Amino acid sequence: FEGIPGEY
Amino acid sequence: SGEADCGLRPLFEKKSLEDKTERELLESYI
Amino acid sequence: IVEGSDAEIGMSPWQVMLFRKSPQELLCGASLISDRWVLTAAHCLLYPPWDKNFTENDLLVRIGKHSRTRYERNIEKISMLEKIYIHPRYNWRENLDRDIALMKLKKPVAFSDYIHPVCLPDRETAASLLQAGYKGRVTGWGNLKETGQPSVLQVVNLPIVERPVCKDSTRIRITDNMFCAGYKPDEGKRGDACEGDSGGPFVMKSPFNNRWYQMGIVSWGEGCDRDGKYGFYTHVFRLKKWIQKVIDQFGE
Ligand SMILES: N=C(N)[C@H]1CC[C@H](CNC(=O)[C@@H]2C=CCn3c(=O)n(CCS(=O)(=O)c4ccc(Br)cc4)c(=O)n32)CC1
Ligand code: NA
Repeated sequence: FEGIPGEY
Repeated sequence: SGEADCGLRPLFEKKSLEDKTERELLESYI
Repeated sequence: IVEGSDAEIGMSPWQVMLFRKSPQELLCGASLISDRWVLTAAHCLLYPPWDKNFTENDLLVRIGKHSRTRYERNIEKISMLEKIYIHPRYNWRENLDRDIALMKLKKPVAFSDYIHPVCLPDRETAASLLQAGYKGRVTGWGNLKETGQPSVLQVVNLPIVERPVCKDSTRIRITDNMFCAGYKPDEGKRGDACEGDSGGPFVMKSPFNNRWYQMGIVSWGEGCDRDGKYGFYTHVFRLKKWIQKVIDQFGE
């Protein structure tokens, strides 16, 4: 699963 | 119904273009 | 999806990925019905036998996707859930009847060419289309086989089967809030939804105004694509007034 931005 | 601008696809219907298999659906609608 | 093809870019702009926070995982499919509301299957959030009971804080909604795993940088939008609402009569104890849940977003999503809401059927649309032999379309990032994973969104076009047929295909008790779709063993065409596809949309295109309508939600089936078995969906028009109640009682 590619990495999602932590802002989220 | 379920929106207002609902169900009209910016890339297809809005541009009058058809997706590759929508005709099979449309063709069953007896 | 089993025996389908990859979705065209922008083809199902109301598709939503139900994504869990940790382990970062795909939990289910879903659909955007406005800019602050998403509809899925309640089995996605609540399924006690499986110890499944997810809260607003356990997940994210990813809208605008084509790729299953990559993060679609200037294309996909990620939302946090404001509140979850399960049908009060969801029967997880026997046949999953009333399998539908609403999720209301922390803030409204902006539309784009890849993000656009599906229409909810009215009584007359439900009335002309939901007919044995008419084909609807299912989408999801789900299994490709019953027993692997696509890279991008799959689609399959399936026929609505006559009730009796549906009825004589299982030992499970079918209710008026359900419908089944799939080819018969004799038809020599196949495909179904599978695990990972739950909560996605079964949508139809109106010949009268040529708008797409969400007619069903992905719910249950025995195996994926078995000969002589059909996939069962939540009948969206029949739970239609619960839908308007919550949105009125709680949103927009
Ligand atoms: N193949 C398909 N078209 C559908 C297949 C299955 C999936 C996912 N299903 C499920 O999440 C759902 C949800 C909860 C439990 N579960 C099952 O025990 N069974 C499979 C066995 S069964 O169909 O006889 C069954 C149906 C309802 C109940 Br309640 C229990 C068991 C099933 O399908 N369900 C969606 C696509
Ligand atoms: Na089948």
